[PDB]
Amino acid sequence: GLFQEAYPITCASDPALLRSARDGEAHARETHFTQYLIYDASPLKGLSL
Amino acid sequence: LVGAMDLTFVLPLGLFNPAMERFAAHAGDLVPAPGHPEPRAFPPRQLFF
Amino acid sequence: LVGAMDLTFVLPLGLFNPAMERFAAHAGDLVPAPGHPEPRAFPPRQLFF
Repeated sequence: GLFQEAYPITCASDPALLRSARDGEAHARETHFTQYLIYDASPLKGLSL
Repeated sequence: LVGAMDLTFVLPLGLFNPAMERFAAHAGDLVPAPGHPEPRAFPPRQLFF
Repeated sequence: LVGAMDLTFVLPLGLFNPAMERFAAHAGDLVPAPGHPEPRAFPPRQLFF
């Protein structure tokens, strides 16, 4: 309500891009052909849940 | 002092890679089985998380 | 105080990969002899543990 914003969650349009996501954003596949991944930028990043 | 926090998140659906971002990291990865369609090349209609 | 615990486990058999999960993960690997069929492309009838 203040920052006027909404945070991304780790999500991919592929199961195999999303599999890259676990282990953090180092080697995550951020694009493959028309498929895309989005890693987590959110107050929850770095937490477990 | 056990509180609450609301967070809105955001996920894209069906969006589409820009001209430069449609590559693949390497020649062979997430490769289909030998006579197959390579579903990675069509536009994403799904999203995983 | 030396007790016991009962756990039911679960195994799938003969199931079939979803459409997007049927990919190699790299072009060459688990590659048969140059002459042979590469059984990895058929449906699994077995399970190993």
